[PDB]
Amino acid sequence: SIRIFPRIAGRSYIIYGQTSGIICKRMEKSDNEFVIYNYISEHYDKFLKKYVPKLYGKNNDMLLLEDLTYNYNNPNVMDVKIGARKRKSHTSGFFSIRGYTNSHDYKFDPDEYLTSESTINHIKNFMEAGGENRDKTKQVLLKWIMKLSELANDLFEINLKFDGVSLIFIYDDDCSKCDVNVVDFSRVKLIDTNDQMTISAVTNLIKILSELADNP
Ligand SMILES: Nc1ncnc2c1ncn2[C@@H]1O[C@H](COP(=O)(O)OP(=O)(O)OP(=O)(O)O)[C@@H](O)[C@H]1O
Repeated sequence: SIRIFPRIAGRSYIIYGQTSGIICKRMEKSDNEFVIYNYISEHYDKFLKKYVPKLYGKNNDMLLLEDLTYNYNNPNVMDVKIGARKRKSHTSGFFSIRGYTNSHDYKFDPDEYLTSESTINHIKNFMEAGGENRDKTKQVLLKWIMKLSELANDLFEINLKFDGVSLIFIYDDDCSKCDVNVVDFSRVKLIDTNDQMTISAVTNLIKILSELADNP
């Protein structure tokens, strides 16, 4: 039993752990992701505890990570790239939606450059599986805004360049719970200042979600 993990985006080999609640991500190019998890653990442990899946350990080239979808009956997942891309500019200006649950139904294309209006529409598309209870969808948005606000505030004090990192947004079909966490440290770098570009990605998301939560 190798059970392939249903990824939203990326090209790394990710499988289910042999045990419950764990996924195994192969470090394809270097062990930098492991070096960065260990650096954050030693220098910014509060950031790791609040915003990042637990790293349970390492097996050869495999990271044993907390499965962020594990406690969900019917998870809907959106992957938003908020760190700098390797060569390309962001598809939505400050960030790039990499994919989401049911995106094929909406003709989402991760290579398409989007206007603000199309960006907002794809986020609304992601929220449609959450259903007709406007009040429950508002609560999911507000809980994301609560955590992302705190993240953006905390990023001012972190001397890392979060190149390539993604936000994984999750809500259950019934909107009974949600979360957002930072994943993919494989290109993160030590620097002597905060990462303003990544902070701008997060504040732009906060603005967009806040408009959605307030829309009548
Ligand atoms: N801890 C996690 N819990 C749940 N899903 C995760 C987790 N980490 C990754 N994912 C899933 O895997 C996808 C891609 O993961 P990630 O971005 O870490 O790897 P990647 O882009 O394939 O890797 P890399 O470019 O570093 O080789 C996400 O879109 C998401 O669906």
